[PDB]
Amino acid sequence: WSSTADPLSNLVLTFSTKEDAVAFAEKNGWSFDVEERKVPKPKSKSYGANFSWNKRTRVSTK
Amino acid sequence: APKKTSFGSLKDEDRIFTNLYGRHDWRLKGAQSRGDWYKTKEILLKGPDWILGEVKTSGLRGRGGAGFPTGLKWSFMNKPSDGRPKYLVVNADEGEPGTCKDREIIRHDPHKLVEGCLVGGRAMGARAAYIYIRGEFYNEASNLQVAIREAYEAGLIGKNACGSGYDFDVFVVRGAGAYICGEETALIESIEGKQGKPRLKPPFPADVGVFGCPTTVANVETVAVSPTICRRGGAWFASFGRERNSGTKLFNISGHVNHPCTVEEEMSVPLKELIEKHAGGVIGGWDNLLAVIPGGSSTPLIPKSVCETVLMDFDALVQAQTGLGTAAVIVMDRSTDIVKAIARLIEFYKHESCGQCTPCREGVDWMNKVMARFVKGDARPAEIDSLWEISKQIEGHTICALGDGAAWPVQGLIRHFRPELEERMQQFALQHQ
Amino acid sequence: GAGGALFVHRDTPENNPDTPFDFTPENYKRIEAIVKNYPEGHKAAAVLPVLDLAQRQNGWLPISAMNKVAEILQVPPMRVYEVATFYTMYNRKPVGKYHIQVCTTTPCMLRNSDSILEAIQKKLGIKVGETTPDKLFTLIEVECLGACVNAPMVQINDNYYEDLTPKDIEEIIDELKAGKIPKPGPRSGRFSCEPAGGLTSLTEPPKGPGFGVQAGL
Ligand SMILES: NC(=O)C1=CN([C@@H]2O[C@H](COP(=O)(O)OP(=O)(O)OC[C@H]3O[C@@H](n4cnc5c(N)ncnc54)[C@H](O)[C@@H]3O)[C@@H](O)[C@H]2O)C=CC1
Ligand SMILES: Cc1cc2nc3c(=O)[nH]c(=O)nc-3n(C[C@H](O)[C@H](O)[C@H](O)COP(=O)(O)O)c2cc1C
Ligand code: SF4
Ligand code: FES
Repeated sequence: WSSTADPLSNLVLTFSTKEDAVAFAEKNGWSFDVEERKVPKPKSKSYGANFSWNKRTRVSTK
Repeated sequence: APKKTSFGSLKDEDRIFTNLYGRHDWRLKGAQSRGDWYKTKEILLKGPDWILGEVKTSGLRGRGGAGFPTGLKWSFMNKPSDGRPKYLVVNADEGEPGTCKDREIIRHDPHKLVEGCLVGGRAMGARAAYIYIRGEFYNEASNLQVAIREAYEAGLIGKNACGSGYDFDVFVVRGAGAYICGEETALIESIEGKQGKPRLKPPFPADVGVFGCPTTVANVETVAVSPTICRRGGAWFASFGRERNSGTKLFNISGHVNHPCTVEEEMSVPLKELIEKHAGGVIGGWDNLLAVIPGGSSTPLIPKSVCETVLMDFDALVQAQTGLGTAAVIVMDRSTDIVKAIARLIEFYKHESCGQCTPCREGVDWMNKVMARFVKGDARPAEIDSLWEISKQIEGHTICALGDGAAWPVQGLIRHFRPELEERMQQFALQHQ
Repeated sequence: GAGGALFVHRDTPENNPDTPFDFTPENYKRIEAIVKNYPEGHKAAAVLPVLDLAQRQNGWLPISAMNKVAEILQVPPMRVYEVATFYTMYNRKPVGKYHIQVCTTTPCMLRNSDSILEAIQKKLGIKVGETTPDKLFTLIEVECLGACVNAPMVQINDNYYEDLTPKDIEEIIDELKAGKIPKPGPRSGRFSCEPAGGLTSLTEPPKGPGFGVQAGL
């Protein structure tokens, strides 16, 4: 079996905002690394572009 | 006096398709003496606005089956040029079971279609006309090409097309056995060398069509009458049929009739008069009639109770819960298996789905299996309502209107012939237990 | 019922990428004429006709024919494979010299299309998917051919034969076997889409040009 000696190997905490997480870690005395939230960028979609008269976007299949 | 009430007796002086039966020269010389290619230059010189107005005044509705008003739809390409060429596509697929009007127009009056292409392209500002014809219509396509050749030689199309100053080309592209390619967007895709799979709308073809250019798709019947409406005028065409149901119409009467045929008739003719006059009535008498599909397989069937008093136009048949469709009357007498006919239509639709979208691709095959079990009686009554709901899920949830045409005949059969289904199930249970 | 034809390709000694296929020079002239109709930069639009042209020279479409069309039009071969498997008029297997297609849809079935199908089967000794051992005929059933008024009807190598009867269908087979070609059209003294007797309309002499023209034109 898989053995461990780490008592915190399973602990996961959930926070509303990064500030709450940072405050919790600071008051508990843990060194922390924060990563900014990554969101998908807004993309311009257009169905008609699939059938461009002169553009490269035209679909070869459908 | 205006507002006629008894439509359905018009003489040959008011029929557009005078060579419907091919009893006269199908070539140009014939057409020319029959009134074809007359004052084309004058019509072209009147301009697109004048041409568009004539279509609008006539009230002409699309003869391909949907009945969308033709003038408004053609006016969608009246925009100024944006650098892209403009095209007119003629829908000559004619895949609807029970329908043979476009075949006759193509084989026996091709110059009417060529002139209609020229006038429609002038109205839309189009550059050339692509005529997408059924692949199985080899001889019809060859006659069409001969007609286009003799029109090119006589200077009726091509460069300047007339003493007009307008350049117009007419191309014939043949399909390869696909009923779905009758749909306008699927037709456009098949012209561009792809599978005949319909597009989503928007965009509409007037914005992004064939080769990505503004396009207008028109039925062969709609296109052919375009020049006669222009010379005769919009007011004359309208003077036939009820309000919002103007003009004449080709009807294909087939099935259990004494003389199956095709005939031009006024729009709002009653169904009974049309069947008993031109088709020779139902074999076994009018009281032998069981059901009628008034507009090709895509329309729900109606029983004899409705058939005796319904008019053959868009709004009248909509009020009868069926629809005019392609004006392809299929008659079934009291001697046929009404469930088997609908099952065969559903099998046709199962074999004709393109498979692109989920509701059609899965549910039409599902409905085919259910209907094949219904024919034998394998099912239970609780499935009939179930089947109804399956159709409802399919209808209005698909890209293409083939799903509607698959779900409507089943709804018609269930709406009007449920007791036959239930007694078939009871019989199968009785001799099987 | 189910289609029966497979939509995968497995190489065979008679159908592999090295099966000999090439267009005739006349077919190359026709290909150039076909290509010209479409706008420049949209050459693919010729996949549908040119593929058909290949089948009109070879009889069917071997995988090498699809590869040749794809290379000639500079289209990826999978696009030509899609086109070939989508459309039902393309023959991805060899067929007989005469391809009999009988319509069995509802308007055509209501006028006793099964009688025609059984007559063909008993005349040829083959079923609705098979090819005669002489490799002359192949019988299949098809959906609506657009000749419903003339039902029952059959389509043979671009010729419609309509208003069929069991005796009538058999004779056409006899005429096709003995090395003759039969005249297409109705087989009941109709030769049109007209009513079978009487000609209820279109009996008046056709009107002269400009008869109904409106004022100011
Ligand atoms: N002639 C034949 O052999 C066959 C005919 N049909 C008939 O086709 C009918 C269904 O065809 P659909 O195109 O799906 O009906 P639809 O109502 O969606 O459109 C029909 C025509 O009107 C145009 N249109 C509609 N709304 C428009 C808008 N807002 N802007 C611009 N253009 C617009 C469409 O582009 C199309 O050309 C059915 O009623 C069926 O009876 C079906 C199969 C075969
Ligand atoms: C599955 C399907 C098949 C169709 N087949 C045809 C056809 O063969 N011929 C035709 O004119 N219209 C056919 N239509 C309807 C076309 O959308 C119609 O022709 C197009 O909208 C323009 O027709 P119109 O001139 O009557 O307005 C079909 C529609 C669907 C959904
Ligand atoms: S409804 Fe049927 S034919 Fe139309 S796009 Fe969907 S799957 Fe294809
Ligand atoms: S149903 Fe047979 S040709 Fe139409």
